[PDB]
Amino acid sequence: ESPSLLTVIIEIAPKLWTTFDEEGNEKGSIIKVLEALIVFLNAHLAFNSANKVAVIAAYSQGIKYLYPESTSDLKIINSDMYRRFRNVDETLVEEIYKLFELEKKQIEQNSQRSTLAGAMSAGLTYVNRISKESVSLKSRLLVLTCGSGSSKDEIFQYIPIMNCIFSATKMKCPIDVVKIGGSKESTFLQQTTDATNGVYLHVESTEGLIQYLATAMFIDPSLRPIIVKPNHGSVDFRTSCYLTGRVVAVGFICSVCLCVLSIIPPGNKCPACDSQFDEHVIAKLKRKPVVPR
Amino acid sequence: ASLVASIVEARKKRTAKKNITPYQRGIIRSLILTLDCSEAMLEKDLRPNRHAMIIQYAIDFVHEFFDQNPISQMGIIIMRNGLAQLVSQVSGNPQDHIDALKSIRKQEPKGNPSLQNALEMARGLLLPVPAHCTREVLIVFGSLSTTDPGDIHQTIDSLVSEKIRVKVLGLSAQVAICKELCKATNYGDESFYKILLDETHLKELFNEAVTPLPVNKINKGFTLVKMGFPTRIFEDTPTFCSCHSKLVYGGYFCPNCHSKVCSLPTVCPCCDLMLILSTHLARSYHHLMPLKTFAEVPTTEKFRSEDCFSCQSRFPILLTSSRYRCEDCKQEFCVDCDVFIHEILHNCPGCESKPV
Amino acid sequence: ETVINAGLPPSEFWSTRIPLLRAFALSTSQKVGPYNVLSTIKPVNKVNVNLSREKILNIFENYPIVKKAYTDNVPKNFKEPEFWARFFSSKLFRKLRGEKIMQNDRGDVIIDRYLTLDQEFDRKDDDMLLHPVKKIIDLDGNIQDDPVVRGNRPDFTMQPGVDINGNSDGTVDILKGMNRLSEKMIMALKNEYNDERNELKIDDLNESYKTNYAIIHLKRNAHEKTTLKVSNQQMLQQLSLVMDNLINKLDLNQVVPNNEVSNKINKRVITAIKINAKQAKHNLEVKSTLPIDLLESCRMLHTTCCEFLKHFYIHFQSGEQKQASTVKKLYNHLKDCIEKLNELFQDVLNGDGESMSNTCTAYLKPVLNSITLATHKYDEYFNEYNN
Amino acid sequence: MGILDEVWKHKLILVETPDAQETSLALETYRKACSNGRGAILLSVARGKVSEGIDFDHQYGRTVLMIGIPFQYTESRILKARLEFMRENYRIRENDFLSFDAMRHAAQCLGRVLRGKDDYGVMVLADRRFSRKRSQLPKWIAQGLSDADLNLSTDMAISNTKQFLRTMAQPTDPKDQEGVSVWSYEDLIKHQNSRK
Amino acid sequence: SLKHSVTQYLEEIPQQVQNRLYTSPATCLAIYRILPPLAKFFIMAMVFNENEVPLLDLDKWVNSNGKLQFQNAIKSMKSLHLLIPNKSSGTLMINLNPTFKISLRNALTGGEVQNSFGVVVEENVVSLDLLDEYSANKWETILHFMVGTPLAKIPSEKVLNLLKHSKLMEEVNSTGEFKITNEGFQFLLQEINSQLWTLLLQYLKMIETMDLVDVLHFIFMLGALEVGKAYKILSETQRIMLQDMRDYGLVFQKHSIFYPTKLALMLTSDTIPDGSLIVETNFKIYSYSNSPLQIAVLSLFVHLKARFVNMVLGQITRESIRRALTNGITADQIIAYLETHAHPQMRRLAEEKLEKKLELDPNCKEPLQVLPPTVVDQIRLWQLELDRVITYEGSLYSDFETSQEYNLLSKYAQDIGVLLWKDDKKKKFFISKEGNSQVLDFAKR
Ligand SMILES: [Zn+2]
Ligand SMILES: [Zn+2]
Ligand SMILES: [Zn+2]
Ligand SMILES: [Zn+2]
Ligand SMILES: [Zn+2]
Repeated sequence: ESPSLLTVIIEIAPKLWTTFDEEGNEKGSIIKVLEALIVFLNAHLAFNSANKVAVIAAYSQGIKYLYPESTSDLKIINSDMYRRFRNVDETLVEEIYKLFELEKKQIEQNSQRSTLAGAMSAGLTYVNRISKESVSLKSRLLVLTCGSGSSKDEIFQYIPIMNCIFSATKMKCPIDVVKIGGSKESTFLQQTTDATNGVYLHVESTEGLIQYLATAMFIDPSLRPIIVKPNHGSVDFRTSCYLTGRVVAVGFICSVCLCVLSIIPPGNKCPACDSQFDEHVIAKLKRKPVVPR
Repeated sequence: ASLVASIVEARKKRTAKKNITPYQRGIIRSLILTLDCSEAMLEKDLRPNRHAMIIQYAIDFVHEFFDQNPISQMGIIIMRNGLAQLVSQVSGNPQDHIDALKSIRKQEPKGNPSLQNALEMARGLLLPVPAHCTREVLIVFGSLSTTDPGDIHQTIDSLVSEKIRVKVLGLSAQVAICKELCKATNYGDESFYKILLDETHLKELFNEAVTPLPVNKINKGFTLVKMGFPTRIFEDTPTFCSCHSKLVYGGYFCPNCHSKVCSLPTVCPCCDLMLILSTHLARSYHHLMPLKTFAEVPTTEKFRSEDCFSCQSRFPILLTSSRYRCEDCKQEFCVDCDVFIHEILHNCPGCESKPV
Repeated sequence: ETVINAGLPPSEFWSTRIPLLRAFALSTSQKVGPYNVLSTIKPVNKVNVNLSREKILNIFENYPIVKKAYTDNVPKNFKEPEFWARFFSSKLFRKLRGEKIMQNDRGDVIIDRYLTLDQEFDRKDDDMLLHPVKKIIDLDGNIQDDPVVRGNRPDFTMQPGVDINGNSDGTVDILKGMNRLSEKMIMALKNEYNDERNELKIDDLNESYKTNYAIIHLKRNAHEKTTLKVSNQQMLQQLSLVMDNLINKLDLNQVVPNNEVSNKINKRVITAIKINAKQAKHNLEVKSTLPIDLLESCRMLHTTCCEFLKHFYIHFQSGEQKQASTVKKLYNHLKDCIEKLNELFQDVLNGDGESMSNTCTAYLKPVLNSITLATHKYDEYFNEYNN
Repeated sequence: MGILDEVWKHKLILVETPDAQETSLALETYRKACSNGRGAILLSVARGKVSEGIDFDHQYGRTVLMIGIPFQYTESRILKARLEFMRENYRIRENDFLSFDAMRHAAQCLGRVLRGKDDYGVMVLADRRFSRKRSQLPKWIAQGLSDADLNLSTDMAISNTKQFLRTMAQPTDPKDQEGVSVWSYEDLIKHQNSRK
Repeated sequence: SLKHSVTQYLEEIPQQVQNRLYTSPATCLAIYRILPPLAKFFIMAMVFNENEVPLLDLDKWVNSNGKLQFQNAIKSMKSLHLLIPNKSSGTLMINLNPTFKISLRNALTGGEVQNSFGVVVEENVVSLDLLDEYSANKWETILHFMVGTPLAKIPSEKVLNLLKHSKLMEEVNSTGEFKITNEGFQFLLQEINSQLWTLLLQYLKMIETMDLVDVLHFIFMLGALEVGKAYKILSETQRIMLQDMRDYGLVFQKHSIFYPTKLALMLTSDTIPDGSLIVETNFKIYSYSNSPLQIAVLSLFVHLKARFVNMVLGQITRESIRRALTNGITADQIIAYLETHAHPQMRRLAEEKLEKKLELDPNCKEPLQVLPPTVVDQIRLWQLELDRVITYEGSLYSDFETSQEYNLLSKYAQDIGVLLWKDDKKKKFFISKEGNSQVLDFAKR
């Protein structure tokens, strides 16, 4: 019906992708996804002539907007392609070459924290600009993340990612998640899809990725309410504890700071906001169930 | 100069936003919304009439209040015929309050208002509230006179003893009791008595009350609240709900007694244990770690990039630099993103993008 | 169902409904404030007025004399309509309304008998209001500051009006009557139900109020969720390989599958769709298949069972052993509830020939699991405590 | 006529009386009514006991209604003899003294409503004869009297009062009075330096 | 109707020709877009996999609520023969056309395209300075000719032949002039995109024997091309066709290289106001428009008196209204033009008028009339005046020997719907001239 903007977030980092190839047998699988991504983006442009395409890449040292290219050319695809498709594909690949060249130069730099959260936050701002600028345009988020590489700690990724969920729900912007790696489920990324009418997909093999994207990640915002999502995973809407790192069903949260606590913290004091609890009040929680004598 | 005039006005507007510190705020709230429906509310200063607009804004306030405070509860009271009328019990269901207000929209207002009656009812309604919650009372006063059966001063003293907080929104002018009620009840603070200056200004006042109020240092109460996280379950056949006792397709299962509920967040009807989702608490996180305001970059220095870091919008060349930088990460941003990042989002993309 | 048949104690039933009881009581437990009642009445030849029970009570409260003449004459002499017809026509109503009484007005003979009593009442009321006044607003001392002031008497414009005979015209009396009425209303507010220094001080000259709000700083650190390492040289090898592969040539046509994995992918996707589609079709109460008569009985059993569960958990989690006897009684009730649920299934099974038994069990399956779980929790805790 | 009945709905009516004790009780009731919030209107005499020392600062006095110029009784032998004596001795015109005597009392009541700079109120002088008396009023009152308010109507005056009351209710900007109407110790020292 | 009209023309084409039409990926890319969103989703899903999916699986994708849209998407998709339904093994299998599948795959995967989108000479020209004015003037000149206003330059015989041969702009030599018809006013009332499709659609139908697929291979390919760039010169039929298209302001040629114009892009997909006007009770029109096209169409039924740079003011008169109605313009079309070109003040007042109407009597939702009803009544009443006299051509039958014969002949005419009036007592009736022959033949038998 109406044009829709597709904002694909690509979490390509040298550390993440390298570990994926050694465990598997698909050397240079990033090319397979990249070339498949080119077709998928072209398919989005082929759905309608009034829809735009945006690509944001999350590299080790930060984020970069692959398309549209900043105002500040090699031949990788034949120049006989359609102009609009070529104008996006050639620029995208051209930015890819620059991105890898910059990353290779700064390979020695030590990176420990993933920048996936930052890329999503930047994408949300870009979606607002495009929607705000033009006026009656839809939007959609698609994250193609390689989860094979073990993450350091997702705890600090909770606050940014969860914040983006509410913003996406405010402006009716479904978020689609695609995972390529060993882990079947991503607790925080899964919540993004479920909480915003999005789709979460996980594929172990990179080969034949276009089929998944075309059939599962091609649900445009226009026909969301009339299309059943292919998501199969089930979430629990739970959170991990603050000093034990395990899912808690029933627990205690500090009123001042709302810090989840599976058990009473040592010293009868909050372990995060350093708030002293009343001994009488906490003793109520410690009280055991009443049983007849 | 016309373009500069807008710029300087933005700087003056940004002047207030500069002073932001992480004040302690009570996320858990218990609000008693009081609306004045008296003869004085039949005036035409607000089109079509004061009663119609106030009810309309009340519905919007209810939608906004529960949207940003999912773990809060609200109650509605109305003053009519010199008496306080209760129209909705304190509950966590936003639909119940909206439905009650819609019905009220039909009845014409008449009679005189009675603040003492309204406050007394609010005091009783807030008696069965946990000590960890913040007791707040939003009063919409339009009349310049109050008819009460007893001594208002005694009630005000009782309100202070009960640690209740009162916010009053006037329509015409200042009332001596309202100033005293808003002052003695807020530790002498005089910023809780607000009078609208036009139709538009009223919208901001209602929106402002949504944000949780900061807590006083001396009024410090720390405790641990027991809560639960039920797991959503899908059933092939409808089953009776433990809350309304009606046939529903499915519901969340309480982890303490396995009793099912229809909608969240609500207290379990069986074990009286507050049931919530991880998302519900996540929303109130921005009030605990507010994003530091961005400071405009002077034009004297040299800018980093010609396009926005987060939206890739070319900065117009045009006197005043159209760039705002974040001190934490030192990343320039356009004017549009800063408003979007501080009103819709609550995380600076530049800070997140920086690795460590 | 819960008190008459089930037998739940009435006190326990109201324990969890305190706000409901309070809300209803406050509705009829509040009264409007005092106000000038007689001024509202307007006679509007034939003249008609519309009194109301609320007006009748308000008049008595503001004017005790009216009540005094009302209680002693209503049943004795004439009905209430006649009494109030005489009262309004009487000069007493005019006098109480703060209006100058006219000698020409005939009034009512019966009501006029109480005019002298009102004069006594006003004197009594004057003492009820008389009390020492603060020197700040003590006008008595201003005229008594110099008790030997001798000066020309004030002109007649500065003195109360008088008639030809020299007596007061009586308009000053109504001023006192209105003044007394206002004083009574304020005093009635202050019912059973240093300062001067502070008032004189200029608040604006004092230091501006300073907020005393608290500030909290929260540290962010927690353990990760609990239920081959590649070196930089290995990483640098992959970047070279992808760079060489990218720079040389990139073929988009290889993306098409080999037709041997495409079918597997489609089957896997469709499998999830079927599961999702089944939930979607059944994702005002929903239509029910059971008969109407059976549905209400099922709800009644579910509602009463839930009420017992709520009370059982309240006492179980109360924390005080003084309610041990109640828990035992409730535990027996829960056991009876299980038997009642089983009995209903057996009754439905034989009556409906198992056709509705499966549907009946499904409708009450979640509550049955909760009920049996509660007994299991009670039994498990009870056994451990016993030994 | 029934005008009071309408007033009774909005405010309590307190009336000054010749008896001093009764008038004192009225002030206590008037102050008590204003304090709680019931609202009260006090009718007094410009030359009476209320106007000779009783103050109506802040809430007690929010609107002052001067019903006519408080002229003395012209047909009085005492006043006439005084007027003639001044004209022959001090060469003061009888009309000039009469206007001065009335204005000095009308202004007196006007000044019993403001205590600090945080107080506000409206002073309305209801008489066609006040239009030419602007110069005779106190300087601090005259400066605040706009040229457009010399002759107003009831409908026009009410609207201006409503706008004024609403505007004053808004929070005052501290910077607007940091060193122009209110001085701290540092501000006072600065003034002592510039002056010297 | 835009998609349906273009879709309808393609549907009527024989299936044999349709298969040849899908050979070029460029045509399919445009054809793919015109389909409903649901149809596009399924087509793209199955294009990359060389397998057959049963119709039942496709049904599972659609939710119960969106079940109705499934019927329209499949019916529309199947009508074009893009989706070939094959039934075998007791199941209604679904497969895609091999030529359509391969052609679609090539464009998306960057396969061999055989220069379906053309080539680039890297010799660009100024668009606004040349492309815009040339097509605008050429499109304005034909529009001025269409509206009937005198113009110095008249269009070539090609488009002129097309105009007359269509229902558009009926012409008569005896009159010596050309005037718009009922459909012509609708054509002038259509947006630029539809205004271009109407002429193009007529061009497709009017042409005889040049292949029908070649004309579509160019039109769809024309949309693929971008304005402001050169394309070296393609089929033999596309050469004369390209020159023919040059007369409609679609493609600009310097004299070896042709340049598509703004109208070229409009073909592929879609994309105070100018034209807004104020009409008062006194039958005066004040148009806040500065454009020759708007003024010309207004002059059809308006006795315009003066004009300014920012706005045009005129008066509605019986002579002007009679002149327009004589041309076949209907009152309903006129009010539609006024309603869709209503000034915001009229719309705001109409909303305020509706608010007042609803506020007073909210029980009934009265219709929203932007302009005063009196104008509507007077214009409609003037229409009744023209239709005051009604005349039919035919013959009168009388002198019937027997009543049965009169009823038999009269009843027969009524059955075939050629009876205009009858009288039982007089045994007389009148029939239209069209049915005179049938009635006479029936009488003999
Ligand atoms: Zn804490
Ligand atoms: Zn329910
Ligand atoms: Zn529970
Ligand atoms: Zn920006
Ligand atoms: Zn930052």
